[PDB]
Amino acid sequence: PGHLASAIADEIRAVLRSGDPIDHHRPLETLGLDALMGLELRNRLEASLGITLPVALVWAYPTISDLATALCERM
Amino acid sequence: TDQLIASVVPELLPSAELYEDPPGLEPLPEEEPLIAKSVAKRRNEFITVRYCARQALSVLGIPEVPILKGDKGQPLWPDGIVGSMTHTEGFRGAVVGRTGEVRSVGIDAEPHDVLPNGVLKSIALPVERDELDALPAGTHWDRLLFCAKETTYKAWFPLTARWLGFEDAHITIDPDGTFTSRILVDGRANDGTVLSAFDGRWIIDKGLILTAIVVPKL
Ligand SMILES: CCNC(=N)NC(=O)Nc1c(CC)cccc1CC
Ligand SMILES: [Mn+2]
Ligand SMILES: [Mn+2]
Repeated sequence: PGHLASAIADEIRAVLRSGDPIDHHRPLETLGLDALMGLELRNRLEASLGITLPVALVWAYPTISDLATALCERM
Repeated sequence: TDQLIASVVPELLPSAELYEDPPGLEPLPEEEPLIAKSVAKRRNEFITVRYCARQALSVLGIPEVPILKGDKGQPLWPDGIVGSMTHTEGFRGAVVGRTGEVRSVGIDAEPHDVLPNGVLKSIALPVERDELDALPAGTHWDRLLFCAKETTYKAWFPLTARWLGFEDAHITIDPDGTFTSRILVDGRANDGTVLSAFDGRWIIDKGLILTAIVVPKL
């Protein structure tokens, strides 16, 4: 999950348009991520990981670690 | 009334909106831990929209009260009050009502602009993309579709406490400033009624889309 955690962090700064390291337990809403950006991020994970990921998971797992571990169980 | 929200909801529901962050605003103490670790943009939009909500609340007689967030982030309104808040770049809006007159309300704000690449495919049914192409030109129907779907969810959740996916609602946009939301899943309400169709309204002005849905008391 650690290898994917840093992989989502790269994708998050691409939608957030930033270059700061992201704490893995900070909710992404506190970083400015909104509904439209969450849809953007979801489509970029679907592309980078080649798996169908529902949109409701981005907010069910609102941290990088919560998202990363939930994604490896989808492998 | 040249205000966006006040132009698509009945006068029975007081609303308030701001297009900038006025200097000196602050959150109530019970609201600070909600934004104690958020960045500057998230802090400003949080504080400004709750100022508009409390101003609209005092029209209904409600005094200064914190507005916290529930399990799925929904605003926790005082007992008997139903409301909705929205914030995008250049807009912060809020509308409230008494449940003795309306059961729910939702509003959403988006910049009048084409959706980012790849988003329209993941939020629109195949029948919706075909309908959007048949609509008259000169209006970003794609994002009006997205913003109207957020408004569909914002009115749906408070009467349901259940998830509604973008594929679960069929929105038909009319150019005359109205639209309908056809729910494709079972719409069991906490009241016991079934929620199958919503009636909505929209407006484009000052580079902003604003959609709003009010349910009636029946
Ligand atoms: C009709 C179906 N449309 C929706 N379900 N739309 C939302 O859930 N949008 C949303 C999301 C999901 C990206 C997260 C946080 C806040 C919001 C808006 C309140
Ligand atoms: Mn917002
Ligand atoms: Mn929105």
